[PDB]
Amino acid sequence: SAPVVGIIMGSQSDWETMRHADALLTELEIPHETLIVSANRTPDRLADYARTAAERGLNVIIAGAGGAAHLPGMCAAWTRLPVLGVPVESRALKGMDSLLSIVQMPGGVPVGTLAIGASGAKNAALLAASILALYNPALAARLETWRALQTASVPNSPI
Amino acid sequence: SAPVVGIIMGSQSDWETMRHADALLTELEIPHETLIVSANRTPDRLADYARTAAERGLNVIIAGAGGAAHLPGMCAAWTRLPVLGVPVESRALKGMDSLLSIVQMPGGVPVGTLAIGASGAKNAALLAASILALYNPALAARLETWRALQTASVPNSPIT
Amino acid sequence: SAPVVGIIMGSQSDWETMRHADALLTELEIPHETLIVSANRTPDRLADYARTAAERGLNVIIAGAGGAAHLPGMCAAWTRLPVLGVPVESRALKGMDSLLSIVQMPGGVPVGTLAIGASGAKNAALLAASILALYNPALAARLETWRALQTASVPNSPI
Amino acid sequence: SAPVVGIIMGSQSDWETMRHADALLTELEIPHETLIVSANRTPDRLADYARTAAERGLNVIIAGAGGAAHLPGMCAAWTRLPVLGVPVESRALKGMDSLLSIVQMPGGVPVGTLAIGASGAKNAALLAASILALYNPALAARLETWRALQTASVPNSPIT
Amino acid sequence: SAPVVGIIMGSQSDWETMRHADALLTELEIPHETLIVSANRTPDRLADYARTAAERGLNVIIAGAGGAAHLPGMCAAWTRLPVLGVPVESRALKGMDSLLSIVQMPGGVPVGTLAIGASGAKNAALLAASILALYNPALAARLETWRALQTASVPNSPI
Amino acid sequence: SAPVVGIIMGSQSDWETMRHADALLTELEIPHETLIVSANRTPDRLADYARTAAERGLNVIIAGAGGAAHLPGMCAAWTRLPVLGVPVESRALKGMDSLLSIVQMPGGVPVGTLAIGASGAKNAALLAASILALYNPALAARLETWRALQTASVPNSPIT
Amino acid sequence: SAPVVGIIMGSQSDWETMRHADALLTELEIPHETLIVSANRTPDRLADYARTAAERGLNVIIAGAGGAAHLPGMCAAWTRLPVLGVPVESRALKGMDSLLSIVQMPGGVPVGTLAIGASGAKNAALLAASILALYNPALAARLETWRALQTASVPNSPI
Amino acid sequence: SAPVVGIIMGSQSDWETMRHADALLTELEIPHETLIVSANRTPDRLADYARTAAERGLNVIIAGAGGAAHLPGMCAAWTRLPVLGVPVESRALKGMDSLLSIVQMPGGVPVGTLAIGASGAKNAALLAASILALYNPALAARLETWRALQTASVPNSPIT
Repeated sequence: SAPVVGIIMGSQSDWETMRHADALLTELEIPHETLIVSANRTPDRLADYARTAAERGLNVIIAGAGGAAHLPGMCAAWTRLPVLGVPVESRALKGMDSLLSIVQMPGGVPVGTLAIGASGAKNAALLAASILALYNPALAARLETWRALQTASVPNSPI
Repeated sequence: SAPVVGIIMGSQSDWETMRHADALLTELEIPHETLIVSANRTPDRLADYARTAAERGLNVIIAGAGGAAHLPGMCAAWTRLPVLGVPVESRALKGMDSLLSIVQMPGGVPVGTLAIGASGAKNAALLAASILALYNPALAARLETWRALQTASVPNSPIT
Repeated sequence: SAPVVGIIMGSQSDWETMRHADALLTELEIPHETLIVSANRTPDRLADYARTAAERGLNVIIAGAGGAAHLPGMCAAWTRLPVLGVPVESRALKGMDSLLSIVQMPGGVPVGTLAIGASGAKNAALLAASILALYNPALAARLETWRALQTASVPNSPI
Repeated sequence: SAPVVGIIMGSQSDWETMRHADALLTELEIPHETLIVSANRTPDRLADYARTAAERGLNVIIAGAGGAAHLPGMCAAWTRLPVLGVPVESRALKGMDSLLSIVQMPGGVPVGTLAIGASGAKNAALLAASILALYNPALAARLETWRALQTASVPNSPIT
Repeated sequence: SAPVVGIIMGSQSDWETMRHADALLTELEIPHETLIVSANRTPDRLADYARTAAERGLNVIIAGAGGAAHLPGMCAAWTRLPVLGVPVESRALKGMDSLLSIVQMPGGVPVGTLAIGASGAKNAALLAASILALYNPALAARLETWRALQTASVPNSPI
Repeated sequence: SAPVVGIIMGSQSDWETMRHADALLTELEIPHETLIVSANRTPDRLADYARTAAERGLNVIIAGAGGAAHLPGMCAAWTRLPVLGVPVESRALKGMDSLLSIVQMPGGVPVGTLAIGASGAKNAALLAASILALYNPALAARLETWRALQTASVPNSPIT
Repeated sequence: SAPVVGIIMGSQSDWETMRHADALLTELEIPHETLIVSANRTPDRLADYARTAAERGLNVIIAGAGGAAHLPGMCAAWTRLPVLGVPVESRALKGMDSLLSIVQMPGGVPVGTLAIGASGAKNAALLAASILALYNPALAARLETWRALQTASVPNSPI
Repeated sequence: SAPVVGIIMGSQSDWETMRHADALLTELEIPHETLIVSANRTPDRLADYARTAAERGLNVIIAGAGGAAHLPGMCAAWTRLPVLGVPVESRALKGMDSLLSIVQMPGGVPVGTLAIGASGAKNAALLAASILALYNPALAARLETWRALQTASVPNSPIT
């Protein structure tokens, strides 16, 4: 029941993208919390959230943001937990700005970066699942099933 | 002494970059293996490596590649283990081709991507360490100490 | 009747683009098969497809995919046959990511790359036709006719 | 002699670039301080610096950073003072990652961004000077003289 | 009543973006003028506007333009006042062209550059406010309130 | 001994890149010719070359060019033979201008494009070889052997 | 009555953009012809058009194309006349591909390149006008009037 | 001997590039002047130069600039004469900032842009020459001869 994964996003507009991470974790029955945290607008909220994540029992944090997208990197700056970043596609630069500000983190402060957009959000949840699966046999089995279903469900020909 | 992390790279040329991941894992005392495997040039070698990773005891895979970098993604296609990708800098496109080929994975097959180059390799090792630390108290302490030392070692004023 | 060209694509969403390759081959009466094969979601399907292509009588393979687009390159990795790649335009990066992951293949594993989108798909089929025409006089003549009609049909002034 | 401008940079490596801002402020006789502070590596040091900037008498902050450059933006997140950002050129992406990470700030948290590299650092100091000149007649004259000299010093014909 | 900030834009099409700067200054009760000035179409108008800005009592100038966006830099070329630039997103290059022509100004002629689009326009006004706040206690307090309200109003979870 | 592959390039400067295609064809024993022809500077020379390619016995054309690279596309405009394009790396834009000028061909006039630089030239020769191998059993065997040797020659572990 | 400027474009789809060049030349009463010429689909048509342009009395050629946009450069390759190029914005790469294939011409074969899109088309016509104005006093005066009207018509404030 | 072409550049640093335009005009015997004028740093000098160009007898202006290149565009804003722009290669962005700042002119104020760098400067001079050749038979012949010589001078085979 207690969340083991935290999904945080820069703003409400990021939900259209990050909901894909939420849906996937629920599908795999991975207890989690979904919140809005802005690195630039709510810096103290982020500091407190990241600093206390491990204490609260969180094992992985999935962070998504658009524009300069400081959220993922700054979250990683305050927590020892694995942080996965999702560049949110936002208008002018199609998430290219977000991608670079998330993936180009300096040595010492990693952010496992996923694809720009919905696919990245979905994959951040799957990656978080693969991490948790390392020490949760039941989840590992459900993940195996999920991957097997994906592979088996791909059509052989276009419609 | 059995490896829990597997570092794979497409070529000897990628070693200059990936050695930073190897060094960091050794520093944190994380048993691991280091091999050269190319998705584009030794696809069957990759299939065998990735398919058997989990049964061989590996927990995390760190894959480095440049150009039309497919090693991380194809490894992830055959294993359920978390795969971290390191874009190796390319001559003409400065690693942009490497980066996009690795990070833009389709929904359903994740690859946690790090920065282009050495910093990326170092962070891939650190990320793998943070993953393993979730269920290894001793490593967790070694990691905490390492991170804290980094922060405390940052100078306060510039040297002219 | 037996296909001499194989058109494979990463997913159903790629059909809107790859159908242009299908239509062109049919127009030129080039026997072919059109399938969905994902390098990342169905790796074994791709391995088997590419490995056996030559044995099955295929002479050319046209592969299209978006995003990281691993399909064309990995197909070329398993077959000795000429592989032509079509970067599919997909959202965030307008197929620029697909283009680089297809065209920047290492020395030793070529992928003849075409333009991003529908035009690339159409040209992949035309290129496959020009390859087959080298040893099929009847097809060569039909291709000559197709090219001649294209050139002759371009209007002299805008409407 | 109390500092009215604070120049902060993520590392010693950024000094080669940021020293140009330091030199220009000194030339215009603007009291300032120069420190190394990293948003990604010393986040708490940044929080303390930015939170107390205003109460310490600072009027403008010049922040230089490269790569996933978050120093300017996070500083701006904790201070109400105007923050100017200088993108430090990066090896692979030539400062493009630095630039986008700094300029693309969300609405509500501004960072006045200057050019990539040395020219940017110089302009950050000049911009800070023009800000301070609004309420410092003496500085305003020194600035006017400086700008006028620049214009008059531009050659009229090329040397072969 | 007399304007202390001047908002100038390249054309009417830039208003959709620059209106966000206008609205913000009004919200903070910062007296200002909003005008259309084209560096390339009305060079003498810009020269006169920039040259006389300080004399007219202006303290900061916010300039926005799309395309080659020469407006911000050229304005800075003629005034000693702080000039803030807003790259306007315009079609073909999503404001990337505007961004570079504004931010890459040579040493000696600065333009404090903000984000591409509406957010940049809003931030240019906020930056201008933070500059004026240095010598206007009442405004400083209103700005503090604005920033505090922004931080406090960010939702804790997505809807 | 009659050439079945024609390698054309816009200039002597492109030779450093295109020589890799020449070498590979020779290695696989594929008779070919190598010439310099510029679409932008010797358009009539190109027209004559491309128009007569088929009647001269050529089966595949490998065209290398950089900058506003039009050689591959214009060659393809005059011949029905398959044309493979190699983007030659450019000084400022690192071959990006070369790549887009070559790959973005309009529907109806194909140009199979390879990687920027030497690797691209090598792959253009290999692609031409795979095309010719479809109706040349002997070449097919030589190609199979070549590809297999490449795969078997990839090292398994990195040298430090 | 005899055309002194030739406007050529890669295809019918380029008309939406190139019509702006046509309209401008008509507005300035500059006799001209507007045609469709494809460098890749109708190479001989282009060769003949460019080779004979000077003989036919043309003084300037405005060429517009999208994608790889070989039209402008190849036209310049066959004529001694000044060739102005207009990159047409086309889908995947927003005319960035067209821009580079037109502007990066080798030393010895120039193409005066204008902005991507409608503005570029309009400016190509204006540039052609400024060239013709050098030896046509009446046109020079009409151009002066056009430029003066543009400058004078820019609004002072947004609506 | 009165100049009919005016070559202007933002700085001495741009001369290495713009000298190629100067040399070509001299080769074709086109009287011209060469000056340094910066839009961003000597705006009034530019205004005076551009406003008086036509009355001074100039027919074409060739303007070279790098970075936030505004010289060509602002010159065009003050003169009705045709203005050709040459993007000077920049350190970090390799002339991309120069190119976009120059070519993306708004409708109504044209600037005929050439390639980034030396090739661009050479073509700007050649374009100016082709413009002047429209009403200068002698120059037209010199230009025809020059172009023809270029084409005939292109080698037919590569030197190894």
